Amino acid sequence: NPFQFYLTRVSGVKPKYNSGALHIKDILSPLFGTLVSSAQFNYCFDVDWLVKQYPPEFRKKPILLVHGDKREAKAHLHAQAKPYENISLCQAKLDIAFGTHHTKMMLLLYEEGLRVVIHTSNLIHADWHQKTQGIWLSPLYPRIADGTHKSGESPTHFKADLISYLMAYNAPSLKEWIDVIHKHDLSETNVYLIGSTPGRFQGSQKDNWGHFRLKKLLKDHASSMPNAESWPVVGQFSSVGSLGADESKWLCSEFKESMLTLGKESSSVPLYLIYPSVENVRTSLEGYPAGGSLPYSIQTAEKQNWLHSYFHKWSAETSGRSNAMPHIKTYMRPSPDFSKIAWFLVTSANLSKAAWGALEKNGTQLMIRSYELGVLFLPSAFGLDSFKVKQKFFAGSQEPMATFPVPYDLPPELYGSKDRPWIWNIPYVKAPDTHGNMWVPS
Ligand SMILES: O=C(O)c1c[nH]c2c(NCCS(=O)(=O)F)cccc2c1=O
Repeated sequence: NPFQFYLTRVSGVKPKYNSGALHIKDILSPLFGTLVSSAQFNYCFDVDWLVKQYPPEFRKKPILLVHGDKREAKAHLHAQAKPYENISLCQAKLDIAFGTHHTKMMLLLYEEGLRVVIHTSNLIHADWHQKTQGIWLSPLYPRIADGTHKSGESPTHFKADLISYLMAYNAPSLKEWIDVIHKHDLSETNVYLIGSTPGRFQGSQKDNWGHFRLKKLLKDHASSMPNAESWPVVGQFSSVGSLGADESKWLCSEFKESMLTLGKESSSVPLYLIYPSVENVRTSLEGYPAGGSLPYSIQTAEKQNWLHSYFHKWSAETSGRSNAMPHIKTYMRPSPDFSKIAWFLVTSANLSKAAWGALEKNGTQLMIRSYELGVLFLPSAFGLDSFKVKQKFFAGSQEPMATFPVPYDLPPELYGSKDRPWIWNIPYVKAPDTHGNMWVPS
């Protein structure tokens, strides 16, 4: 299949729904390459667990952990890694308040070449156990021969763009990986990189990151169609930031405006936001503990009740994952009848100004707090004008190269009048979950 978009394996669903899913043990398998060295970019790490996911024969190969922890949290991570002499750490600089290192990425250097994995899971058991998570697997990139001068660049500029993303860390351990990437041929890559890095971006640098990066790509490499105002926008996420006192402050002004962009010419566009309801969480495979990874706080939520009228339930019969709570984040542009999509993005970025960027300085500066990373699937990069939506995620479509595996159900279903968004720091004691328990936080 052209897209190489996968979900993680879910313990408890029928094998039909894990056939073609990937566990981390599969990604690190010798079948994928003979590992020489790896970098694991992430947010949360269980290092004992992580090393056990590598094949025994690869467990002493160098590992770089790229994280954002400071102070006591950083000390804890170093203490976790100290028993393993092959593990190095890179603390990503976070010089803007309330920023985090959320990017989930593996760089896998093999004897045979290089692989890049951009995904949505933390490196802890629970993130790969019963959650809906997304993975993009790069091709096996071969090495460029000694003395050969070629770019190794793709039509999507992915090689230079990934190097640019790494350069933003200004980190010596990552300069080594930049030099590795320089030595490999990434020309087969058919996705566009969409990253966020912390900073204040003006002028040309405005278009490098966050939602302005998405806007630039959609302007340059998608085409607008008639009735485009009728093509909805869908955002699907596991956490929500403080978006302001009403939709005009950020959500429908700059954010929706970037996501509505198509082509270079110049709103009624429906906006569907997908986020688990309390009932979604309660009846999930994990029960209420799934809400431990859906960190929407009551303090934030009570300031923006206007937002919840956009909320749609999690439903994923197409991939057998309605009870596997989402930690994947996705954004896409379906047709009015949801049979086609103009593009699809899988990313670590939740629905937050910190992740996507917020305009400052009279619209001249995009301020981003966090590191985020995703990949964008555009029909033009596959020789197509649109993608047909795959009807069943794990089935055999009549044209796999034209048919994109959307992992949850369309059309999204609006919350009912009795539904509420999952808010993780208030109690739920009216009905027990699938393990017989209530939710009593703090
Ligand atoms: O990007 C990610 O993978 C994630 C980032 N942060 C998370 C938090 N954040 C701390 C509470 S917070 O109120 O300070 F946001 C709690 C639970 C899960 C995640 C998570 O899964």
